[PDB]
Amino acid sequence: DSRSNAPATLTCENMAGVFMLVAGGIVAGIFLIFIEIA
Amino acid sequence: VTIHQEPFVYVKPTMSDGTCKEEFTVNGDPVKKVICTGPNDTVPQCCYGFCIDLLIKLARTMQFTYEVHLVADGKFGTQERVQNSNKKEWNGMMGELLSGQADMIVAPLTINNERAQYIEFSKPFKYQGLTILVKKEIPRSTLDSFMQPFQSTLWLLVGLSVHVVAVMLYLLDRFSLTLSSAMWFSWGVLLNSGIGEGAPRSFSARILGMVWAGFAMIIVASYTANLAAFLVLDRPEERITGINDPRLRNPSDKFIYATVKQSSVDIYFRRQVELSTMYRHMEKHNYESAAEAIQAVRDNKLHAFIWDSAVLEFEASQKCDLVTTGELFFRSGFGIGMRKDSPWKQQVSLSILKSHENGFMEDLDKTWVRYQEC
Amino acid sequence: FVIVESVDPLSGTCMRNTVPCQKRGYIKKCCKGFCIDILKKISKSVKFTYDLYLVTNGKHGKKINGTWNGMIGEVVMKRAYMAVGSLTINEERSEVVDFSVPFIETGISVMVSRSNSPSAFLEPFSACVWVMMFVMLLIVSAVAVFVFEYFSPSFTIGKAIWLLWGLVFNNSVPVQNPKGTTSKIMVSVWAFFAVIFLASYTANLAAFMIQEEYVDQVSGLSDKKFQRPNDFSPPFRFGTVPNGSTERNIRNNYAEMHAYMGKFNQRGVDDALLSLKTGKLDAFIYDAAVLNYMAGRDEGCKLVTIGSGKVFASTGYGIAIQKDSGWKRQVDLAILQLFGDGEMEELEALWLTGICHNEKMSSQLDIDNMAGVFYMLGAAMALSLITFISEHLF
Amino acid sequence: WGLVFNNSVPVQNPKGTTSKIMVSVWAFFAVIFLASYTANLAAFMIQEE
Amino acid sequence: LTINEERSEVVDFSVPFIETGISVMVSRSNSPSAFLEPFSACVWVM
Amino acid sequence: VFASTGYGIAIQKDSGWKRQVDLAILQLFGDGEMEELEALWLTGICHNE
Repeated sequence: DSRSNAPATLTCENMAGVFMLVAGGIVAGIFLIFIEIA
Repeated sequence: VTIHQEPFVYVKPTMSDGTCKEEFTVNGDPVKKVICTGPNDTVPQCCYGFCIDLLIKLARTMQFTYEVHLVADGKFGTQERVQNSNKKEWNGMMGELLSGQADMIVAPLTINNERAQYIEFSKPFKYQGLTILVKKEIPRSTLDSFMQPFQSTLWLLVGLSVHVVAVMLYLLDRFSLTLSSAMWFSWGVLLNSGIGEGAPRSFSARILGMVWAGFAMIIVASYTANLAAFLVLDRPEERITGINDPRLRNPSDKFIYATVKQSSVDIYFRRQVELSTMYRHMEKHNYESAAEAIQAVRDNKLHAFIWDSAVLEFEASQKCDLVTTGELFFRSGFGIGMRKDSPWKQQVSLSILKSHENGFMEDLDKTWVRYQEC
Repeated sequence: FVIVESVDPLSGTCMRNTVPCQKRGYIKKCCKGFCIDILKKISKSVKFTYDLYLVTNGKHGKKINGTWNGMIGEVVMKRAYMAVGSLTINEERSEVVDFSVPFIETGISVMVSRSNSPSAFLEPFSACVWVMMFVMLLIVSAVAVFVFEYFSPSFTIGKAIWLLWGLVFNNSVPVQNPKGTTSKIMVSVWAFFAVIFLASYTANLAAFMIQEEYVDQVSGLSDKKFQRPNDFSPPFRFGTVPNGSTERNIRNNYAEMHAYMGKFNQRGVDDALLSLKTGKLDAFIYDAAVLNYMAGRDEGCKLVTIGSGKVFASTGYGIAIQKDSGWKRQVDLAILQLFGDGEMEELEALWLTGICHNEKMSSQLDIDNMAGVFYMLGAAMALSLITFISEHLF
Repeated sequence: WGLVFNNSVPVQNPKGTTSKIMVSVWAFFAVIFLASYTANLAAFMIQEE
Repeated sequence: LTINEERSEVVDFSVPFIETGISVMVSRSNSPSAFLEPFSACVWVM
Repeated sequence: VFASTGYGIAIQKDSGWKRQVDLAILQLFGDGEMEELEALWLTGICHNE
């Protein structure tokens, strides 16, 4: 590797955490969707 | 006696009355200054200087009436053979004390193991060292504005390109005004500003919408990392560095690097193995005036120069056109020489003692060193 | 490797570590140089009285008459026990004379000027991000449907696709705002979602911006750029001066260039080095050691040795002697303890210590990779054109 | 003044064509401006005192 | 060797082998600018 | 600098090596090996700034 420096960083899992938080956004959108929708 | 040097002393010729215009401090104190002798370039002058005031404090401890001669020559001295007599003669202030031409030893020269055998000196009035005059370059590095922080070829290339694809999905509209509103659509996309008319109904042309969108986000990126880079990095090479510095270590005509003529600094360059080509060359091109050193930096005549380091640190305040060198060389400091011995010998010893004890040195910083706006 | 000067005009001599040498009626001229001094301390511990001369023919040696053009021939001339100068280890030389392991290693090399970057567009993207984009489409249309249930211009999930997919790139599509309150909350999800996303874009651009791997040099004597001088539009001139030792290497290595290189062949190491300063040619092949030598000395930041300095035709330099000489095993041992000194660090000092530093950046505002982005763009465009006619079929 | 910060005010779009061109002026203007913001943040970020 | 009036009184010593002084040492910090810092207030003029 | 000072080898008042040991110090700084004092000691790995 070229790893002497760290240009190689491309956020995938580290970003996938917040993206997952978005997915849970969809989930809460489901729960509160049905609930408050009623 | 001593010689006018900014870190040492700042004294112009006195007034027409032979007086000093009263100037208080940044702390608002019209600090004491004195009369002096002066050269045409035997006349009177004024004594005004920080370390001069240090001497004033010295007499203020144990009383002696300060009589300040001027310095006939620039330097103190280095025992050096004449054209005959086989006698190494230190010619100058140091010589004058050897000549006994005056009483007190007044100068912020470094302790010279050279001059040591000639005569003793006192302990440091301050710490100091050696380094080479460092001159700043054009800071510059402001460029590209917004426009040039793009490729004009590529920038407008992709702009009119977005106009072209606008004509493309525009054909997607005419196939199966929306064309002019389409101009607002692609151009607005470039702005991403939401002109607001609407987006096409064609899912194909819509996906093309997502495409030009990606183009845009990438473009915002282009400006971003662009100006970032513009902001990023720094000048490639400042150089100097090691006392062995290759430019110095590489004798040639290109690099001009030197120091004062007949200098205690030059003494630091005097007896050594490595300095050979250096001390040779510089001696040929050497300049004799630390004034001509400051102006020389202003002149940017020589690729490099050297003088009393901590001095230059004071001079580092004198202008922004210059730079600070890396670190110390042959470090000594400032003090008062010892010609044989005097009551003033151990007296002045006590002087320095209370000096480091008291804060009048920090006052000198205020008088001198604390003035840095650098 | 070496240095010379005029003697001190006043004294007509040389001081400090400088040595004399005569030049012709041979008039003195200053003998200097670091590796010279390596011979100095060498003979010192060796206790062998040195004597200096000015080579009057060639550089090292040759045949071309079937005989050497240089100090090699001086060994054939046997005018000295051994002599100095960078010693090419060469089969000819190997045949010719006797030499031990070198004082310093060497090799074949060329030197480009520094580049006066086709990544970034997709580079940091971390393609699993695009996966999360397809997912964003999934849950997107999901909440579109399910949200519209209790909600049920409708702006169907194709429109909504243009909407949330609007946020996909920096929003910026004003049309068709669904008014669903809970739906608007979902819009908040994809919204701040897109906030952190566009952030990832930005700092990503910082990274690629902060990312510098330039490189992009020729392979070597195997370089395709060296394989076919006519292949690209311009020929890349790479080589050195005539009667070169490493050239004779290349003469064995690859002939086609040696022919083609004859066209752009130039005179002088430092002279053609200045030709590189003007870049009148592409680059200049030379002795690797000699190359890095050419590196340390530079006016500004300009040249770049071909590659990082990867070894090409490894070699060295030293003081050879004639076959079956007296100091042979001795002078060998001399070399041995010499490296044993560690002062070769001080050889860097006297010589090899460079100011060029090492490894690593101007502004790339041009297209290049960016034109690659535009490429992928218009590509997808025509893609939607063909699939669009396919929709006319649909 | 909507464009003054990153646009993001949906209401009240004036439909003037030439006016829309002016909107382009303040628009790409705001593009380079928000850029100045960004790279500025890089600088202070790169800035360590 | 602390150069000290007491010491000065007490004994004899020359210039030091190495300089010294009074000092304290914090640990490294485990801001205050950026918000307006680069803004170049003439920007607000524009 | 706060309360500048130094360190060394003192002796008693009116000693024999006094002017000598002084001169010793003088040539000692005259050696430049104090660089090698950084080496043996004062050369830091904390770097700077």
